Amino acid sequence: YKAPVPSGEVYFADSFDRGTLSGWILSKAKDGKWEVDEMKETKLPGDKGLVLMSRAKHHAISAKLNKPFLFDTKPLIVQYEVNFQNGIECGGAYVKLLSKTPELNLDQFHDKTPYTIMFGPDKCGEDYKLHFIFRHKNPKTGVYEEKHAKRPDADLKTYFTDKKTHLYTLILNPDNSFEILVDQSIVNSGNPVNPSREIEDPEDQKPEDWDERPKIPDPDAVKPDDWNEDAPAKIPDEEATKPDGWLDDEPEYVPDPDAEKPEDWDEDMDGEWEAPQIANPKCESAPGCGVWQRPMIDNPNYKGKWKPPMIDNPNYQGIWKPRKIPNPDFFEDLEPFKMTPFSAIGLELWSMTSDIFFDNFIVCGDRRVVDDWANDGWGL
Ligand SMILES: [Ca+2]
Repeated sequence: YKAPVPSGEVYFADSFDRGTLSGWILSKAKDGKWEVDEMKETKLPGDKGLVLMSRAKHHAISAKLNKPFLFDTKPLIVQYEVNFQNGIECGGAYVKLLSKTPELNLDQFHDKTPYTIMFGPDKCGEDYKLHFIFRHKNPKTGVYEEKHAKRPDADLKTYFTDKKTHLYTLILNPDNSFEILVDQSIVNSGNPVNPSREIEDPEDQKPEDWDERPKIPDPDAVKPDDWNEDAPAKIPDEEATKPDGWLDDEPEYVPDPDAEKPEDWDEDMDGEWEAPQIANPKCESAPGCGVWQRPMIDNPNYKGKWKPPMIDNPNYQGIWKPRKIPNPDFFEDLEPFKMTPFSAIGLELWSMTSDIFFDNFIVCGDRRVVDDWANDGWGL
């Protein structure tokens, strides 16, 4: 079967139902490429999606929205689906909402291209992350400070290994609060962080007389006389004896009969050749070779080193700290949701394995209009 058609407005939605990555722009900045076929071993004869396919760096692809999404009297809703068909070792398959600007040379989709929000799955080695970041404009320095969003309560792993297509929803209400419904289940929610507070005088110094040492050695207890601290942990076994067929003259190891410093070697500093030692064979059929070593047994009188007991330090003036002195770059927490608008949705992804499946890219402001395209697309 198949169907999924827009309900209300658009902002951006793409189902690749047409069948082509018609309408997407490979970067040119500076690799891997993309295609739009069915799912590997599908189960839906018709739903093909934009799919990564390499190991190089799909650092590319993006597309212009249908209309600049501004952050005012409508919340933001973005949602797509991915599915690491070959499971991800270490890579990312999150979306990037390219900010608005006069001429947005997409084709030049650089890496430090300004975006407004980043969002989606990423997991390297064994971290399993589902991001959501929204760069805030330092309303003073004017610096673009990317404010993250705490992890979710729920392990994610499964979503990256069950080689089965999952869905990601992102909703940011002007409230300045959110949640990250993934496969319908809101796995995360909320409402560094934009405004600040103070700072400490980096010109303050932990004085030397300031003791931050909880416990200390009881200056009373003293190393006992029997505690000979110079006694080794090992002393020879005078009970032992040197086997008889032992070869005192036969040299432990011998220089290998392949001793040839490659005519590619530069003693001048490729080091200073030395023929690897082999292993004098004469010894193979012998008790031992070269200088004998009377085996060591443990040592009865070994002790260690004076272990004076620890005791609280009557003067441990708690761990010292800089004397908090005012906030110059002190800014403010407006209605954050009023972040710079974006005009494109792109994907600069590192990755590792191929066959990553992307699809149903949809971006609307209404929740229903989005909840439908969902049960329409993914729901199928
Ligand atoms: Ca599709």
